[PDB]
Amino acid sequence: MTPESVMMMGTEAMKVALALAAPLLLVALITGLIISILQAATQINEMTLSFIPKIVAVFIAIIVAGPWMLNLLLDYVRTLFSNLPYIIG
Amino acid sequence: VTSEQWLYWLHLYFWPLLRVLALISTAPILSERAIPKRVKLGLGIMITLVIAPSLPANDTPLFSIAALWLAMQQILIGIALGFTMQFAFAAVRTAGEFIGLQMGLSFATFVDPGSHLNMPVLARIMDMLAMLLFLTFNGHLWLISLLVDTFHTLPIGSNPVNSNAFMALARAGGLIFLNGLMLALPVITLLLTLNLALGLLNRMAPQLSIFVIGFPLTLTVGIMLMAALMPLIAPFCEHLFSEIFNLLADIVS
Amino acid sequence: AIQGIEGVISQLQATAMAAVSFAGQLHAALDRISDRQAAARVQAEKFTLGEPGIALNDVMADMQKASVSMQMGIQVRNKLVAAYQEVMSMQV
Amino acid sequence: SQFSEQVNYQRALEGELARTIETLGPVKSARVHLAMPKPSLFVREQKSPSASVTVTLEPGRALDEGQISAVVHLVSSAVAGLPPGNVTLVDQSGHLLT
Amino acid sequence: ISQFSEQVNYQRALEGELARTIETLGPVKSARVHLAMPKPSLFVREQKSPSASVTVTLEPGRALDEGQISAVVHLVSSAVAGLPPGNVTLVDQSGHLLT
Amino acid sequence: SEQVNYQRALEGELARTIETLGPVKSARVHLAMPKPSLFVREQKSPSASVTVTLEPGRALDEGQISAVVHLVSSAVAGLPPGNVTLVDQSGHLLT
Amino acid sequence: SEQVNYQRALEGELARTIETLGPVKSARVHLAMPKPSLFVREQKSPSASVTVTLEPGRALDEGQISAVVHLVSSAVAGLPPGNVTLVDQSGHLLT
Amino acid sequence: VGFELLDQEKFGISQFSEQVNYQRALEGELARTIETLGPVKSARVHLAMPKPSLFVREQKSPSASVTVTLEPGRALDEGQISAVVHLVSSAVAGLPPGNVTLVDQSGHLLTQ
Amino acid sequence: VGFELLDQEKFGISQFSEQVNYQRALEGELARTIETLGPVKSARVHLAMPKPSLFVREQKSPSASVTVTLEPGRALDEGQISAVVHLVSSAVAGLPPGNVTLVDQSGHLLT
Amino acid sequence: VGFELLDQEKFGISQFSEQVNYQRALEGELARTIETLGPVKSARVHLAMPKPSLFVREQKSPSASVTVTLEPGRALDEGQISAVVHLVSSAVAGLPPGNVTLVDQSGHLLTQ
Amino acid sequence: SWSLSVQTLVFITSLTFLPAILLMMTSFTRIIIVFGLLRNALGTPSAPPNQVLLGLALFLTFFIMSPVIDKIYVDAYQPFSEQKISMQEALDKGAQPLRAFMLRQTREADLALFARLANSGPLQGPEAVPMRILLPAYVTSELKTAFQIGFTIFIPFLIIDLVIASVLMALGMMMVPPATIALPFKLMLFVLVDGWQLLMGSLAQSFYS
Repeated sequence: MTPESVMMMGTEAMKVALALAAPLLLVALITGLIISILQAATQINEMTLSFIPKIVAVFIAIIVAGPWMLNLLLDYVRTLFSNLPYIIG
Repeated sequence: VTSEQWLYWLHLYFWPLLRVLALISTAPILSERAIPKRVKLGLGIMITLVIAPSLPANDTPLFSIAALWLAMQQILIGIALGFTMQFAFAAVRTAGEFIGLQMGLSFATFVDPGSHLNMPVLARIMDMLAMLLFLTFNGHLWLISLLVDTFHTLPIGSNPVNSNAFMALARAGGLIFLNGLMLALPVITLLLTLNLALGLLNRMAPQLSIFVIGFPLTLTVGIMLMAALMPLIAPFCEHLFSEIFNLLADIVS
Repeated sequence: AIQGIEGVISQLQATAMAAVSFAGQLHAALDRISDRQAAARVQAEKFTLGEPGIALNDVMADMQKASVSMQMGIQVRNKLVAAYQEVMSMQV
Repeated sequence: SQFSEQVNYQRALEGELARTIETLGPVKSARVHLAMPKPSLFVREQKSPSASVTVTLEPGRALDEGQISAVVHLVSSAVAGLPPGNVTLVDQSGHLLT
Repeated sequence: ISQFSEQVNYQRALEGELARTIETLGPVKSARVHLAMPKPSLFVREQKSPSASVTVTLEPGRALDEGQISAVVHLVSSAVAGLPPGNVTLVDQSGHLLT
Repeated sequence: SEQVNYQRALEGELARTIETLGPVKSARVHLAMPKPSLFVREQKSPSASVTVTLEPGRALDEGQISAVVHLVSSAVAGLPPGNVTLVDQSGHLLT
Repeated sequence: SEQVNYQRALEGELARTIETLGPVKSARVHLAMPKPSLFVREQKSPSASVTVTLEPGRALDEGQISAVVHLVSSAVAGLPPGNVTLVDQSGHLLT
Repeated sequence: VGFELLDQEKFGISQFSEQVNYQRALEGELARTIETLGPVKSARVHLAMPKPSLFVREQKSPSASVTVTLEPGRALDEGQISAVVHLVSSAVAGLPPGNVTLVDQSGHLLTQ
Repeated sequence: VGFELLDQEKFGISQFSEQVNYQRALEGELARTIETLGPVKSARVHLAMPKPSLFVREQKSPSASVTVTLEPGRALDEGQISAVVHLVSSAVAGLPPGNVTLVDQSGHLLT
Repeated sequence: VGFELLDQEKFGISQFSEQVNYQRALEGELARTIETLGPVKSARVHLAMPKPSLFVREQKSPSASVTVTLEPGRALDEGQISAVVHLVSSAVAGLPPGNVTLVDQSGHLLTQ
Repeated sequence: SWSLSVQTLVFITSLTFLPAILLMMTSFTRIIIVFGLLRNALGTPSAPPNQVLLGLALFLTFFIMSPVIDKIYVDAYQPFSEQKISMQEALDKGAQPLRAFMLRQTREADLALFARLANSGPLQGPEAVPMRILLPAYVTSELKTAFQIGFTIFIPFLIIDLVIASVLMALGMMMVPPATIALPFKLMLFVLVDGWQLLMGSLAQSFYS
């Protein structure tokens, strides 16, 4: 009820969002950086060949860590809906 | 006996109802479409039932241009109060949308302005957070109390009016921008530095950077930055509400 | 209640320091109409009883007046309900 | 911030007023404190602003009744809607001159 | 600088300047002013009047005149929007209430 | 946090001025600033506890007790003097 | 976390001042602050437990017990003195 | 460890983790004060914070179990038992004394 | 066997894990204190904390099984059986003593 | 197995897996304690933890099967059999003792 | 007591205000606001059709207001039907349990505000509050509680859209709308975590707590 509780609500929610999005974004960033440094080493420059492995890497990311995200988000929503009638004002 | 003078009761219960309902239809949270219309009408009716008997009853007939002037006055007062209150949420929405646009979340606006493709999701997040904070600080009760109080300052009866006062509400349009800049400032600046950092990377081997490495990094950095910046809005939320409230108190009179 | 009497003395102190409504009017009108109807009915039953002094003229006239008062109450209720329905139909 | 701007304006006015008060012959140094009224989140009410002026006089340089008057006028005029009667003038010994 | 911070800083600055002027007063060697500015709430009618506490240290034997106490009262009250004099307390270095 | 910090800073300054009183060697001020309740019959109000350490034998005058009360009460928005407790280093209630 | 930290800081400072009191060698304060409610009925009063260790033979006077009570009660928003328990190093309730 | 465990500067997996840490710290400090007392050589405090139902407005209350190890032959006074009870009850929001159990190193119940 | 024992397990821990770990930690500490009781050489505590169900008109309560190994010939006193019961019951939110079973190393029910 | 089994947990763990692992661990620890009782050389516990529903007509309470191997000639006492029953029943949320079966290495039912 | 004609007239007239009682004196407002907000959250403004949600809200209100209705029937309707309590006293007797139910769920701040707006004297206990003060205080408290519940409801459905947009933006697909991708995932979430049982139970507890 108190504004401290509200702002905590937003923080924990958006940290959950950060945890959900961090693996995919970080995998894409690492793949892009690796392809870019390889291009710099080989002196190859086409703006389209960096887009190819990124999709494959990010799609594999759901294969490997997808169940973890799905279990984390469901637990968050379940706990939020269960604690809903105790943060009422 | 068995009089029950109806015109007296109607004139006593009408104009306060007009002002209360005019505030209701525009005041934030009390004007959200999710409330059924009958609930809003009943709240206005009950508030008027509580308030009106204490006020001096007016005797101007409903079939006169004076009644039209009175109705216009009540509508103006109600919409002015509600809109001045709404300005703070407008400012919060502006700050959130700008943080989100510096995230690169909606890049299609820079190339196709107003092209039916825009999602200010951060703006919505902080808008609903601001609504929750406003609910916590009981701002709506204050709004109702000030709606009641503006009578003593400005009675139902037609009273003369001023000018630059309207400018004040219009000049409040500056606040939406001015306060929005500060909220952002605590994050956009660092994001700016990040973009500057990306520039240093592009000053190296040409191409092979930006649109491939900049976007995910800046998205994650914006996310964690403003996630850490979330505790900061609440003092600024109270500052915004106080600014709107004392501006209203000073200018309505 | 003991606390209720405490509240009464508190309101008396409030009056000391300091030194009807539409629903009330409707309740008063209903009570008046019902009292008139009950008076007419009681006089009619007294006449039917055979008790001396009650004239058929007065019985019939009082029944007439009670019927008129009932019809007045019905019309007032009808309008009042119509006005309430009109107000609740307003779009906000 | 606007509030910061308002504080700065209040301080500057105080400074200039003290300055002119000192420049006056009998006055060696002046100190002006302004209380501008405030807004409320509810209820109408003006609070005619108020001023407190402390003067230090030159050895034995007592201020004339006319002098108190002129100090009063200047301070009142320099503050939008300052009712003279809300200006207090005091000496270095704590005597109320107004 | 937060909106709250901005206010607290304003309060501190006012306290400082008031103490300053009080000290400049001949008999006063040092002054200390504490302001309590109150809070508006949606559960009360007349907001509580602000209050002030003033501690003075006098020069050896420099007792303050009744008028000296009065003038101090006036200055402190005026410097605080809506400060009712009766809510200004003046105390010496020995703990004697001068007001 | 902003509020709690305000509380700590105020407590500190009040203790400071109290020590700056001839007979007082050190002061400790505790403030209880809470939220009130309307129509709860007898609610309550903000409260203060002041502990003073005196100089060897420097007993505080009744006036001294009164001036401490006034200062602490004024420094706290809406502090009713009667809710200020003053105690010495031996545990004697001076108020 | 912010609240729990505030509670442990208040406990610390209170123990600190209590130890300052001459006869007291060390103090330990435990606060039980309950859940607040903004409805029209739900309300509960907080409680405190204070353990003091005295200097060899330094028995606390009645007035002393009274002053400890006052200080602890004031430092906790809405703490009814009667909910402050004071105990010595031997387990005697000075309350 | 008590508050020290909280001061290890370790990420709180979740509110639940924070709550567990708080419970542990309170237990630690309470045991600490209980030992400090003369006759007590070591103390162990276990707290059970309760949980609400689903649609039942009927409510319950927390419980505590305190195990003390005494110094050779240092039997606790009735008043002592009473003071331990008071301290533990006060340290737990809404702890009804009657839900505090005090036991010695031999398994004798010192309370009721 | 240790509060801090499960205070790690990296992350990616479905809350289910968080609860199970708490249960294990509580079991460990309870066994620990029970061992501290003089006559007790080692203790083993098993908790059955029911996961709430909205199927029964009212909520069910948990249960505990306590196995103690005594020092050679160190028989537990009735009052001792009572104190073990109290401690275990209190340590479990809403544990009705009557649902605490205490058994010795030979399989004698002390409860 | 048992508590140690739930250590090297790969991120990919379905709730189903979580539960099954919890069941395994409980089985392991229970068998362990049952071996601790003197006469028992090895124990094997099987738990059947199922769905609850609500229709009183068809309710299937949790069930357990316990197989014990005794030391040469170490027959279990009636009281012992009772204590095994109590322990297993308590360790399983809502396990009605009457649904615990205890059997020896020769196939004699020790319970009922 | 009133004549039978007057009693029939009053009964028929009072039968009119049933929607007003349902909306302004009953648990209907919070449930309907929460349902509207949730429908706004999932991105399907016409999904459960208004009639389906209205029927569900009516059944929920009937299940929630059951003890209040039972108390009214046992204390007011039963004596009135047995000619023990007059028609003008059954209303007063039955308005008390509803008043108590409205009070418990209301808030101090609203009560204080509407006690001040009426210029009424001090209300030392809740037993001095009339209906003219409790009605709008209860209405405002219900509106605020419903909006709080809905606004904490809204957060996960916006979190999903945020992460969807960020993931789409990592790969450079800046011209893909995020709402169209997020809607199936929001539906999947609301399917997985017992979208309705948890919400139903949370609302029911929110009343009985």
